[PDB]
Amino acid sequence: MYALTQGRIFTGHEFLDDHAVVIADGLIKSVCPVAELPPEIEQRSLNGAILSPGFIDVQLNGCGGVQFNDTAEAVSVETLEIMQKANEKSGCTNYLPTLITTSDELMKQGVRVMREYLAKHPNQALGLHLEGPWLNLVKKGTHNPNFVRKPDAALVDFLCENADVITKVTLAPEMVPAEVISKLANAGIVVSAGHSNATLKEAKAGFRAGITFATHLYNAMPYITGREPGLAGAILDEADIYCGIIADGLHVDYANIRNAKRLKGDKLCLVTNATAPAGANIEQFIFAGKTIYYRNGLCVDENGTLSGSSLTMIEGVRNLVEHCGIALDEVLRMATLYPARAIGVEKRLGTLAAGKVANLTAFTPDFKITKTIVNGNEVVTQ
Amino acid sequence: MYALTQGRIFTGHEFLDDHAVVIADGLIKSVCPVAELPPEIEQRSLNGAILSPGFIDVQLNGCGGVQFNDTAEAVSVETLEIMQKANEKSGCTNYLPTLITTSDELMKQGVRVMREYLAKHPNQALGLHLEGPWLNLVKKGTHNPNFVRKPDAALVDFLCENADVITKVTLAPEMVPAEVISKLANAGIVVSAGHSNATLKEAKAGFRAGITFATHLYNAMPYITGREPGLAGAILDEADIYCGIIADGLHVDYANIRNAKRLKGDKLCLVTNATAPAGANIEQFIFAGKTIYYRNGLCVDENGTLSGSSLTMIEGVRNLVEHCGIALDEVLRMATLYPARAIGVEKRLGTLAAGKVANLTAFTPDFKITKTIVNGNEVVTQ
Ligand SMILES: CP(=O)(O)N[C@@H]1[C@@H](O)[C@H](O)[C@@H](COP(=O)(O)O)O[C@@H]1O
Ligand SMILES: CP(=O)(O)N[C@@H]1[C@@H](O)[C@H](O)[C@@H](COP(=O)(O)O)O[C@@H]1O
Ligand SMILES: [Zn+2]
Ligand SMILES: [Zn+2]
Repeated sequence: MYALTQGRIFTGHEFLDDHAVVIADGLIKSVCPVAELPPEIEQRSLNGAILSPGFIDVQLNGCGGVQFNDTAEAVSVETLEIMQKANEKSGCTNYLPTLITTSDELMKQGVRVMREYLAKHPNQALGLHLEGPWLNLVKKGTHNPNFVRKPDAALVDFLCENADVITKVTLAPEMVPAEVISKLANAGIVVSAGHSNATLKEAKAGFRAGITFATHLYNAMPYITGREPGLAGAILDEADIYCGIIADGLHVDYANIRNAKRLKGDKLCLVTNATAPAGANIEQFIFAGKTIYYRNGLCVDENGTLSGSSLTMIEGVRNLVEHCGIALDEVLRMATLYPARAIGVEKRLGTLAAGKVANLTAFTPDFKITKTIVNGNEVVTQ
Repeated sequence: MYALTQGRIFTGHEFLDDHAVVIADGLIKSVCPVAELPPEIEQRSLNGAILSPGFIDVQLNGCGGVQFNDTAEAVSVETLEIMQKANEKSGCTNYLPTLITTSDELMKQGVRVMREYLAKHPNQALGLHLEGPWLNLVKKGTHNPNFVRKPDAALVDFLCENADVITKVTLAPEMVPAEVISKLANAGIVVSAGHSNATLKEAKAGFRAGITFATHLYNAMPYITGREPGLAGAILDEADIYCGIIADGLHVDYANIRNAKRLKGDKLCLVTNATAPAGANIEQFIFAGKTIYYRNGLCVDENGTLSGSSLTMIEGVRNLVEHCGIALDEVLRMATLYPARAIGVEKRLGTLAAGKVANLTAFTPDFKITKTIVNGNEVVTQ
């Protein structure tokens, strides 16, 4: 057992000074004044570093030089484990491996792989995020059109039956029957609107059917016009809908992120939507059946189409603070508590309180990771 | 002097019950509990109606069957007087006659006619609103393209010399040297961004140069995309910028109006941008050298291009309350206090307080005008 001391502790609700977090049995035992700490307990000094619950990334296609996409070879438990070690280097202790628009078979393997993974590693990769294939071609983005299709009773049923390892499914509401959304949500899956050209009216129908989240706000959505707010405008106008936003300063202009934060409040979540280049050093990689190039901080195919990002959660936190005028504590919530509540895991993750899983990360004022703790174990030490 | 009693009185800061507004010498003498009323003063009952500062419309091309545009014949003091009488019928006691993209000749005539009207009618038509001709053809809307032109140093200097009768000039910041903006602003003229295809970057440059207002948000502006917020996006992100919004449910979707209000706070002003059909009953009229038809409840030229509205201020107040979820008191401010502050006339108008000009309007809960008072005289009685 041990206690982390001498550092600013962010519980999710406030910053504490002169306190210590005692971690025992992979769980956070308590957070209280350092002066009430029993004697001889090994104290781990944070050395002034900020201590926060581990970041939670709800949209991640790949990182650490690998992708959990495209092939049966890459859609494996080993990939999941690799992506986890890479995330940890960036303070990210949890994520939703995201498998995009692909064949029925690859989706089934992804489900089997997720399930196998869960049995071996708890409180890490939390569950699958299936982005596709029920999208709108007009907003397919970098997805392979040969796989963008309409929903079948068989696939729909398979997902619902495997809801226990499927955290979320992103789909275009105007491309699927309301019944499909309701069925998925009733099974326990978070249904999110994304890669849609839906009008505001269509978007609202999707919300009423069971959609409670939206994938990477602005991206793969209609632009906003005076008379047609579209899905983006609808999400902004609907206080109950949570949503992710890629904060790399490349996918979305910081001004739109600021406007989005003001309008979404505690419902805006930080996501990386990263790819293999994130937390690694590579020049190119494969994605959506194409060759993607990492040229100038961008991940684009030969046609210049953005294909995911190379952003890490700690970099996202930093950008939101330095460029979007959002307080550190609020930014930390966008990367922890908010995404945790969006996917229903706040009872065990998202804050530094007694009983919660011991997943944390520590960084210095310059936003450099000094520690990362998974299930009470310090996997990163810098 | 006399007193208005028996009604809910909105001062611009609060709703008052059991109070009275005492009017003397065209000014509001006091707003106090009915118990402090001077002995034996005349008491005019509001019959339970709501009493408010008279509505101020900062963008109006025409109404009552006339237009303050297009021809040397129409640009007259008589038109201004006709428009004022029609406005009063819908609770609007003050407005800015808006002369759009036309020739140097007509503009100068507009300046002379305004000056002539001002020496004759105090506290009514406040001053000129020149919308154009330094706009972007991409966003000319219904404006005659043949007149959209670059800013001549001479014309600019002229406007500066006649700043005393020119309340506002709307221009596209990316089509004009920063100096033109600065000259006009320093001359006391409110410089507004409108009919522009400005990027967020070009818009901010405009604000730094002197722009403090934006004409009919969303309309004649770029749509909003993830990586290019454009002028509309920059306006929503800059708290210091005031802007008008056409609340007819026709020019801008109510969801966009709600998002804009949450982002602009006390900087969002209600405007009509109405034309001749407002407060009248016509099937067509001339505007921008074209025949405009009132089809399907819209003012459109033969090509379907929206060409102004047929909204009245009292109808706009109603729409904002019923379809935008904005409290009546806040909506009233959008039609009074806010626009008054935007054009710097709040020391004499915009609120019901001692010393302020006695311009007021009263209406029943169903938004029907019962009274309109200008300089202390009740000009509308219903
Ligand atoms: C794995 P993914 O989520 O599909 N990645 C998206 C791409 O498909 C889009 O092309 C890009 C731009 O979208 P845009 O609408 O052009 O802003 O945004 C994301 O990078
Ligand atoms: C007197 P005005 O201010 O010129 N009137 C504008 C028109 O020119 C535009 O065509 C219309 C639509 O603009 P839009 O960009 O299509 O929303 O909005 C206003 O009616
Ligand atoms: Zn996507
Ligand atoms: Zn206009």
